[PDB]
Amino acid sequence: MTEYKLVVVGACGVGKSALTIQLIQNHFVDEYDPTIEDSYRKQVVIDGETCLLDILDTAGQEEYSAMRDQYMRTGEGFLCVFAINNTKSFEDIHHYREQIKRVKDSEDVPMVLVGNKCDLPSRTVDTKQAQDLARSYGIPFIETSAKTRQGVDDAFYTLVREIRKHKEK
Ligand SMILES: Nc1nc2c(ncn2[C@@H]2O[C@H](COP(=O)(O)OP(=O)(O)O)[C@@H](O)[C@H]2O)c(=O)[nH]1
Ligand SMILES: [Mg+2]
Repeated sequence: MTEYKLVVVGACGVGKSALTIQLIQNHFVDEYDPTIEDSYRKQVVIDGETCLLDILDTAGQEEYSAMRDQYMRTGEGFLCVFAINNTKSFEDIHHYREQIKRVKDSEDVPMVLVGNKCDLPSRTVDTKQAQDLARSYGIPFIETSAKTRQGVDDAFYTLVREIRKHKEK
């Protein structure tokens, strides 16, 4: 069956692990070690296609930088996550965008921008500012809550759809 290799990136604490675990296991994890990096696989149906999602939940620095370059080169699409109550996490998106493009040496890399923690009252990044950034990149923007599951399937399935559009060219 078709496999899609997805990589979830973003600053520490934005909800990469909580988003991934909601997708895979359908529960919200309140506490998951910020230093754990692991991969998960799940069979899903997207637009009638039975496929396997192979998802790497990243944790930042690696023992050796070659390990970062390896997952960036093999990954087919990237979920770039910030938290709507953490402006620094939003600013860091610029760094992830640039680094992934540089490792892959490509200007066309399937990516989706995710603003997580949308259930929280505290917000420092309004939707408009994130829409403006996504428009500048030419990629979709989705607001999510790993707690309530709002937008979770959409974020991952939209990324698969972006990979499909890239592959058909
Ligand atoms: N309220 C709320 N809390 C969240 C959400 N996503 C993650 N969290 C919490 O934010 C903290 C960091 O989440 P985590 O998944 O460990 O972030 P990571 O470092 O990016 O993997 C944890 O305490 C989670 O419970 C969300 O959508 N809403
Ligand atoms: Mg984590």
